[PDB]
Order: sequence, then structure tokens, then C-alpha cells
Amino acid sequence: DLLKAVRLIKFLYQSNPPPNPEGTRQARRNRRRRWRERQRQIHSISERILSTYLG
Amino acid sequence: SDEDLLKAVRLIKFLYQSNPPPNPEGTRQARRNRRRRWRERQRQIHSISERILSTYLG
Repeated sequence: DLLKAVRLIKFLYQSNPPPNPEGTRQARRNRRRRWRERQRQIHSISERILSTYLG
Repeated sequence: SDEDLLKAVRLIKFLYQSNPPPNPEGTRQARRNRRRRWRERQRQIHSISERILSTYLG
């Protein structure tokens, strides 16, 4: 069952929608920064899950 | 090094934050339909988090 892995990864990517363009300069910038680090989390996790299937 | 794990746990927290419990308003039938969708999303996040953490061997 690879399918569990792929649906999980799919779900992860679905869960980080673009950040809010609106608010103060710093609310705008802080949300971009948090979006980019969540995306790094999502990538690293996804890498790790697929690595269990080795390669 | 624990970086990969703390990374996982912060994302998991975000996942749970994105599924807040509902306010019990509207028709009783809407209230129950809405708690039901919430439990299914919450269960989804729960199982996702577990597989993520089990990936770290613990």
C-alpha cells in the first residue's frame, strides 16, 4: 500500500494554501515566511515518507 | 539531531489548528452534520500525524 503514502502527501500539499495578501507590511511578510517554512516541512516530511519505500 | 521531528510536530499542530471545532448553531440537523464532518477531518489529521511520527521511528 503505497496509496496511503501518496494520499498523505497529497493531503499535505493541499493543506498549505497561498498566504493572505492583506494586512500590515509585517503581517504580510510574516505570513509569507510561515508559508515557506510550512512548505519546507511538507517537503521534508514527504521526502521522508517516500524514503521509507527506500531509494 | 531532532530537526526533522520538531519540523513534523509543528506542521501537525498547524494541521490541527486548521480544523477548529464548530459552534453549535443552526438547525440541530446542521449541527450534527457539521460535528460529523469535523470528526472526519479531525480523524484524518490524527491518522496523518501518526504515520508522520511513526516515520521518525517514534
